[PDB]
Formats: sequence, C-alpha cells, structure tokens
Amino acid sequence: DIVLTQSPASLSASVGETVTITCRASGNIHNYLAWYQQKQGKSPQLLVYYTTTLADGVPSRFSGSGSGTQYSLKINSLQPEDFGSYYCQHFWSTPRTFGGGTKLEIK
Amino acid sequence: QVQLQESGPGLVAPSQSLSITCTVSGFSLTGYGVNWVRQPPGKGLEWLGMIWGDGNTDYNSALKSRLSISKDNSKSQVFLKMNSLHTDDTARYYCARERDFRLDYWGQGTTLTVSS
Amino acid sequence: KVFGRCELAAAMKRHGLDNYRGYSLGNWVCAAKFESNFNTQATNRNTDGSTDYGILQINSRWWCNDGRTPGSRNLCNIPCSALLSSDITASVNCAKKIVSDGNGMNAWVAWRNRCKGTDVQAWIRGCRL
Repeated sequence: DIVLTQSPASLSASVGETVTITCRASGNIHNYLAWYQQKQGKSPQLLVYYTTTLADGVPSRFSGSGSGTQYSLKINSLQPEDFGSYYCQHFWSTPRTFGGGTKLEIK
Repeated sequence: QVQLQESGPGLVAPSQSLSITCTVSGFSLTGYGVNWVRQPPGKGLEWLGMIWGDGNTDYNSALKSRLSISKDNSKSQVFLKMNSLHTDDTARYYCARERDFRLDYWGQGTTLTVSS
Repeated sequence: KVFGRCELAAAMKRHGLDNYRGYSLGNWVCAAKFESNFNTQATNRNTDGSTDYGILQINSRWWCNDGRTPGSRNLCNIPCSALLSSDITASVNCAKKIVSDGNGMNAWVAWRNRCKGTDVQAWIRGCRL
C-alpha cells in the first residue's frame, strides 16, 4: 500500500511563527493529497485537498505544496486557534492511508 | 445542512460481533462515498474502508477479512460490521463523507471498548 | 475523431480542466465517455429543436448557435459547428463558462447520473500526464 511518513511528530511554536509540516509518500500519489486539522476533543476537519486547494472557510494563512512524493503544509503567522493535530491523507487508488500526525503546540 | 452521526454498542466482548451505524442527512448516499476511520486512544487516524455512491466497497488490506461495510440508501444509513474483535480494536470510530477525493464532513464519532 | 481515454485526459489537463472549480480530472473524462463516447463529432437532436454538439454535447439553445434552434441564447458566443472538432479547445472553453461553480458539472445529466459518486479516478490511473 502507499504509506505516508509525516514529520515532525511534534512542533512547539509561538503565535506569529511560520511552521512547515511534511508528508512523504512511499509511491507517487499524483497530487491526491489532503490535510486535516483536529482540535482536542473534536473531529478532524478538512483544510486542503488536491495538494494546494483550500477548503471553504479556511484562512489563506494555510498553504499546501508538493508533487510526486513529497508534500508540505505551511502555516504562515500561526494564530491561537491553529494549535492541535494535523494529518495528511492520500487518495490515490485504495487502500487510503493517513500520515502519522503532527501535534502543533504552544511554545 | 450536511450531518453524519454514529451509533454503536459502547462495550463489546470478543465473542460478539460489532455493528456501528452512520445516519446521514442533507445529501443522498447515491451521490457520495462514505469512509469509515478509527482513532485509538491517544493515537493517529486509521482508515478502515469505504462504500462508493454506487455500492462498491474497498477495505484496509490488513483488516479486509474482518470487515464488512453496507448501506441502505432509503434509510440514509451506512453500516460497519466487524468480527473477530481484538482489544486493539478499542477506539473512536468515525464515518465521513467523501466528495471527489476529500473527506469534507465528519460525524462526531462513537467510542468502542473491546472488553475481556 | 474518437479519443483514447489517456489521450483525452492529457488534452484536458493541458487545457486547464484538472481541478477546475474543484473537479478532479476524472470527472471530465467520465462525462465525455457517457456523453459522446469520446467522439468529437457526436450530435444529438432533442425533441425540442435543440441539438447537443461535440465531445461534451453542448446545447444549441443555450450555449452555441447552430442557427436552426428557436430562441438560442448562445451564451458561449460560438457557432455549434466549431464544437465539432478534433481539437477540443472551443469545447473546453465553453465548458469552462458553463461550470461557474463547484456544482456546475450538474450541467451534464450523464455525469450526475453515471459518474458522480463513483471512482472517476479509475479513468485516468495508468495514464501519462
């Protein structure tokens, strides 16, 4: 199956900082990659689909990138409501798999 | 508006089989896939399988033989059935709507514990 | 001209249809399969004087002008004859006008009934693009 290697496992940052989360696929997923944000005690929420597209209502401070096998989620000027966990998921054929997650926490 | 809600047994023994229901509203099950995803306590998201709008199903390779997914378009419900329960199966179970390769709406999830 | 699925996919990606208004490339290839079975010269007269033209079966009452349809709007400002070409540019440009938002693919009943909800990606996997 195509496996995703997400890093870092955890990240400590301050409001106003810019951070980068990465997801590397074991095989070419052809841009079929999404990112979710999960807040403590809530369900995952979609942020970005097809690598660079922002979901409706998602602020432009979030931006996605990648091609072939390496993909990144950049968060510009972190805000208090951006802290929580982040997951990448691929949609190239089946089975689908998720990256291991990145806990983004307050410095 | 779009809504998904899971219902499940809560606690189950190995000798029992497991069925969780996902009732949806605000869209038709014929026009969208519904994915099942789980999250063990303090762990990351795990993909279980899905059922396309057309009824075709796809499963997690390692779990295919213990899993069965079906739906009732008229009751607006999707079902996940699991057998041969392990304690590793304890987790929060979610159903999510798939729209053109992205899970755009998720249910709140239901917690399952696999007892002795 | 009858296209192969990958050849069509490639030309569509090349003309900006991949993720246009949020629609994955698969949707467009699936629509063409069910509308014109990949034929650039497909036509189809409806009871109403309207006739659907080309690879994406674009209507003569609202989008193109065949000059024989009663009360044509011609919203794509193009003659229906051009939509019948090996080169899909004119057809793509008009489809772009038609799909004004993320639900505009409903403009093709075949896509709504035969593609939406299924694995449309299957139409492009294994294709070079």
